[PDB]
Amino acid sequence: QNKAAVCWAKALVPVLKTAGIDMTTEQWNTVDYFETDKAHSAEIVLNQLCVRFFGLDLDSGLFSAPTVPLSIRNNHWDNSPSPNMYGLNKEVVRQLSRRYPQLPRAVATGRVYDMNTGTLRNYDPRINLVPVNRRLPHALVLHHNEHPQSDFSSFVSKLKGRTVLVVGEKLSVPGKMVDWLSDRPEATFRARLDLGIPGDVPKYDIIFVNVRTPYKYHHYQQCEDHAIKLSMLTKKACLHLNPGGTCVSIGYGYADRASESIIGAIARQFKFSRVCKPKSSLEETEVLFVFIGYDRKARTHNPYKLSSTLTNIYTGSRLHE
Ligand code: NA
Repeated sequence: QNKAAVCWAKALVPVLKTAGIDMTTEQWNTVDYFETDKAHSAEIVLNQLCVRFFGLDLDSGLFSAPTVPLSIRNNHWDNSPSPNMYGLNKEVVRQLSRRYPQLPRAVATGRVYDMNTGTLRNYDPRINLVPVNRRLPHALVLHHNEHPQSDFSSFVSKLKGRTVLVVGEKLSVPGKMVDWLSDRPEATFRARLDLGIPGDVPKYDIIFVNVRTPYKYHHYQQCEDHAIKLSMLTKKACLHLNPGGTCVSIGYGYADRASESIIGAIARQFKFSRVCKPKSSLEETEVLFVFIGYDRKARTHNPYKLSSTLTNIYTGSRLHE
């Protein structure tokens, strides 16, 4: 799953309402993609709101009741019948009531359950920064700072390969044949990128996903908001690789369940996968996911290696590149 479509906020209203939640426009505006009017995954957005309101992600089972369907039709989210159904699971609420005494009241009144105090509050996306039920697969950054945009032209020019696709923001790459896929109207290939890589795009030896996600509240948030970009661009980019090709993507780890699953699904498809933070990468949370040797071999993926590298990067124990 994890497909992007339009009108996800509208489709989510009835799901959210099972937990007494009623999002105003200003509150919706704290969801990345809302203000910019871009397509998204309803599930990823639900997950984000589940954490923000109740301090728990979807793997808690909190919205596992098959109450309200979420379907995609004609690139639009809606509530037509589907095998993917969600809604407040009252049994889970009761299962959790011992540990979280006011949680039943939170989900009855659509207020935020402050996981630090146990008290209810008005919606604010800074109260519950991480899902307390999730074993985070790697360390997160404590200190994030304002850095100028990283330049990866040096990094990509040194990858093995002749034909290159840069997806997203413009990037000159000295020494190679570079095509540019973007929403900017002068790109080699032009389209909305929130709905994914257009199927008519050719095949390439290297694809570089040069797309970033704004840091607003926390490394976790940043990660979550980039997940849909991993799915719609990075993962879809694997269908546009020649045998043995390479996909490199800007990323922030996989603090959230979706990113972890998407990166896993991408890693399985390559001989080699690694995570890098070159000297040119200033933003503390930023990393490059590096997938080399695309092929059609069936594989498993142990996340220990990438996860350990991520932790070492974000805690500062890995040598500087
Ligand atoms: Na494969």
